[PDB]
Amino acid sequence: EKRIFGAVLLFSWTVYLWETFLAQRQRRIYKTTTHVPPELGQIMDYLWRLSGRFCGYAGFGPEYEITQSLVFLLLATLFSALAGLPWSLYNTFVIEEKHGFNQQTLGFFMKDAIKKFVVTQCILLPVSSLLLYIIKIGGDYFFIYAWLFTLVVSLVLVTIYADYIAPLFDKFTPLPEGKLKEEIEVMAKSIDFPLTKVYVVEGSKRSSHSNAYFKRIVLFDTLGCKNEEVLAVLGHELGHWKLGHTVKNIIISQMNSFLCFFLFAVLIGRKELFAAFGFYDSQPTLIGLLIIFQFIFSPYNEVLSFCLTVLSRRFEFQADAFAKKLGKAKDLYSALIKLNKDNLGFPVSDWLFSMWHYSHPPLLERLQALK
Ligand SMILES: CC(C)C[C@H](NP(=O)(O)O[C@@H]1O[C@@H](C)[C@H](O)[C@@H](O)[C@H]1O)C(=O)N[C@@H](Cc1c[nH]c2ccccc12)C(=O)O
Ligand SMILES: CCCCCCCCOCCOCCOCCOCCO
Ligand SMILES: [Zn+2]
Repeated sequence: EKRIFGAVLLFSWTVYLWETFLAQRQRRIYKTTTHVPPELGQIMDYLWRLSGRFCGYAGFGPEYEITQSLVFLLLATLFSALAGLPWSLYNTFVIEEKHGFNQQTLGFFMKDAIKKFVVTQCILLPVSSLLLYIIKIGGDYFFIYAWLFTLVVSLVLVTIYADYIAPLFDKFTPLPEGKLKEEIEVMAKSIDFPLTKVYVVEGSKRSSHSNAYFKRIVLFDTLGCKNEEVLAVLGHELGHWKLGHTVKNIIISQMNSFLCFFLFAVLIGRKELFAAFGFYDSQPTLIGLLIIFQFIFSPYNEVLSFCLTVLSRRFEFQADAFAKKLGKAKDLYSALIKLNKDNLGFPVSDWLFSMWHYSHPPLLERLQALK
C-alpha cells in the first residue's frame, strides 16, 4: 500500500518537474527572441465520508453506495469547479482583456459557468448511476457491458450535441447567401462531401479568437480571412474527413476504453489499491474507478497522450497536403499566416516543448510543407 501511494505521488512530481522544465525552455524563447528572425520577415511584421454524512441526514444509510457515490460526484465536481474559478476569471478578465481578445461581461461569464455546471450534472449523474449499477451487476464479464454502455452513451451524446446541447451555450445562424456559400458547395460536391447546411457560430460573443471546427459545417464568425482563405481551411478540415482521421480517432478511443475497462476488471479486486488511498473499511466502486483510471493508469495515460499528440501532428500535415491536392496550397499558406496574426501566435518554439505539447505542428513547418 505504501509502494503504491508513493509511486503515484512520485510519478506526479516527476511529470510536473519535466513539464516545468519544458515550459521554462519555451518561456526563455519568448524573453530571448526579441526581434523577428530572418526565416520570418515575410510572415509577421474525507469528501467520501462527508458525502455519507449528507446521505444519512436525508435518511440514506451506508448500504446506499451508489447514492453516496452520486453525492461524491457532485461535491468533487463542484470543488473542482470552485477552485478553477479564480484562475478562469483572471485569465478571461485580466490576460484576455489586456491583450484585446475578451468580449464578454462578468455576468455572461457567470451565467455561462452555472449553465455548463448544471447541464453537466444533468447528464453526468444519471449516466453514472447506471454505469455503476452495470459494473455491480455483471461480472465476471461486467467490463464488456461497462464498455458497451459507455460507447452507447458516447454515441448518443455526440449525436444529439449539435441540436440539443450546443445551442444552450452559443448562437448559431445560417451562413448568408453570397459568393462564399456557393464556393463551399462546389468544393463539397467536388469531393463527394454530402454538405447539408453551413452555419456561423457567434464566437465573438465570447472572444475575438478564431478557430474552425471539423453533415454540417460550422464556421466561427471571427474567422478574419477573405473567402479564398476560408475555403482552403475548409479544404484542410474536409481532409480530416476524406482521409478517415475522424474514424481512426473514434476507433482509437474505443479500443483504449476497452483496454482500460479490462484492466480495471483485473485490478479492482486488489484491496491494497484502496488502502493506498485511505479506504480501509470499504471499497466503493466509484472510488475504484477514480484510483485505477486516474492514479494507477497514470503512466499509461501519459504515454498515450504523448502518442496521440504525435499522431495528431501527422494528421495535420496530411490534411494540409489534402488541401494542396485540391489546388489550395497558396491560399492555405496565406490563411495560416493571417490566423496566426489574428490570434497572436508566436512562431518560434523550443523543439522539446513543441514535441511534447503541440497537437499542431509549428506554423513554419506547415508553411514549408505547403511549398
Ligand atoms: C487551417 C486552420 C485554420 C484550421 C485547422 N483546424 P483542424 O486542425 O482541422 O482542427 C482543429 O485542430 C485539431 C487538433 C483539433 O482536434 C480540432 O478540435 C480543431 O481544434 C487548424 O490547423 N487549427 C489549428 C490552427 C488554429 C486555428 N485557430 C487557432 C487559434 C490559435 C492558435 C492556432 C489556431 C488549431 O487548432 O490551433
Ligand atoms: C524524495 C524524492 C523527491 C524528488 C523529487 C522532488 C519533487 C519536488 O516537486 C514538488 C513540486 O510540487 C510542489 C508541491 O510539492 C512540494 C513538495 O515537494 C517536495 C519533494 O520531496
Ligand atoms: Zn486539422
